[PDB]
Amino acid sequence: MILEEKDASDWIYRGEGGANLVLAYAGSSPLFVGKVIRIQKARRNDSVLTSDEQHLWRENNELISSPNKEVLEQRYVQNVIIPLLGPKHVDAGVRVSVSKEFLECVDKKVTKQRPLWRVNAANVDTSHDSALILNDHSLFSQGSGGDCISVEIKPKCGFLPTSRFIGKENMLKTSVSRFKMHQLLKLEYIEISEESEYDPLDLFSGSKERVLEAIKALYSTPQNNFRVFLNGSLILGGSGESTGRTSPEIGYAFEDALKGFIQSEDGHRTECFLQLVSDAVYGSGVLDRLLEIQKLDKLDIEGAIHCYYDIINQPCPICKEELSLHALPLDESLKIVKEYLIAATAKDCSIMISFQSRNAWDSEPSGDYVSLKPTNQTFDYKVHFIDLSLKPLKRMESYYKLDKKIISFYNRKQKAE
Ligand SMILES: O=P(O)(O)O[C@H]1[C@H](OP(=O)(O)O)[C@@H](OP(=O)(O)O)[C@H](OP(=O)(O)O)[C@@H](OP(=O)(O)O)[C@H]1OP(=O)(O)O
Ligand SMILES: [Zn+2]
Repeated sequence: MILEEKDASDWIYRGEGGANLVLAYAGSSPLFVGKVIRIQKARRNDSVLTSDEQHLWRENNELISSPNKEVLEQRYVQNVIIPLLGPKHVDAGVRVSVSKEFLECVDKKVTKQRPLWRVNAANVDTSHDSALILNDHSLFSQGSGGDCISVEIKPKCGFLPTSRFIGKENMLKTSVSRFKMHQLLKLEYIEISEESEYDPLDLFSGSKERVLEAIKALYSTPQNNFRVFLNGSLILGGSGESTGRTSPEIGYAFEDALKGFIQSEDGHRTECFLQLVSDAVYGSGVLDRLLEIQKLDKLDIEGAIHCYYDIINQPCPICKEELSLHALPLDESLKIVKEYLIAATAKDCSIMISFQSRNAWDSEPSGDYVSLKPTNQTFDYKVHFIDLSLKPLKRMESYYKLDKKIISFYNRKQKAE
């Protein structure tokens, strides 16, 4: 039930977000085999919910009355996200008690494998008594059936806004994806080495070859959006951070890593693998449902921000000295902001697609599979949504400032024709 210090050596680094560090199990305890632990970080940037947050998530009491942030995250996924996405592809993760010594031991144990800039920003919140055990989807099913290749995509937002509330100078937000605009700021802030080739509009397009174009793009410039695992081990993409362009060195390493799984002449494993991922993505149409959650951002931050200030009962700084939104009932305003924060979740979650050579000996042969015509292989696949985090209400402020920043910088750069 409780993870003590000694257990620390059994977990190895897997990756990290901005708010969570993730370790994969390595020991042999039946409880944790094929599981990962998601540990919340203590940001120096920043009870379980603010006074305003209880007001918003009011319709969902199991949420507002949570003991810790771990159960809060659990109940959010379970009570808000599942009903929207389906329980087939989402698991909320079992909670577990952890000791302060365990956490402190883990933090120091992994410090060396972490990106420096990540360490600068946060460590594990050693005040928490809890943590989350999820399944290790770099392993196919629970408990085996031969090697497993899995891909983790962070697709980000795949639609263009359409809001009335987009200002006059900012109307370029209508044409260009937020992702592409944001790339110019990251590159400006020395957050990435070169602009990524990826355009989420291709991935979400519902078009077969635009999906392939996206997967190819992802492979070329993975940054923080593309990872590939072999039996849990990272074989492509950055570890808890963005990575540089796929060089011929990296490309080759990955090309080697795929031996046997994709059954093709040496050198052609990579392009066939990409085809496979593209086919599963498109076939499953699992993106369509996600994009729907995303499109719950009906009004865009420039619209929704006005509602936020009505929620937190403060004079809206964004209107100086719109009738439309500020005349809405409190009820309607809460809906808008809630759904914005849900969309937010959806825009930052990641997909895991686990592959495995079709096992003819299954008790119930899977519904979902991809036939690889050229290599004569059939692969079974599963899709799962991960990193489904509740976004904190106060963030509404920083969302607006950030967006304003992106769109001004993009306009600024364009004005140099
Ligand atoms: O720290 P990074 O890996 O560069 O990614 C951050 C981070 O996403 P993670 O959840 O993956 O860390 C932010 O979330 P927090 O961890 O700070 O909660 C998220 O912001 P929101 O999820 O609040 O939108 C932001 O995404 P965005 O840039 O869309 O705000 C995103 O940055 P990138 O995904 O652009 O790298
Ligand atoms: Zn306003």
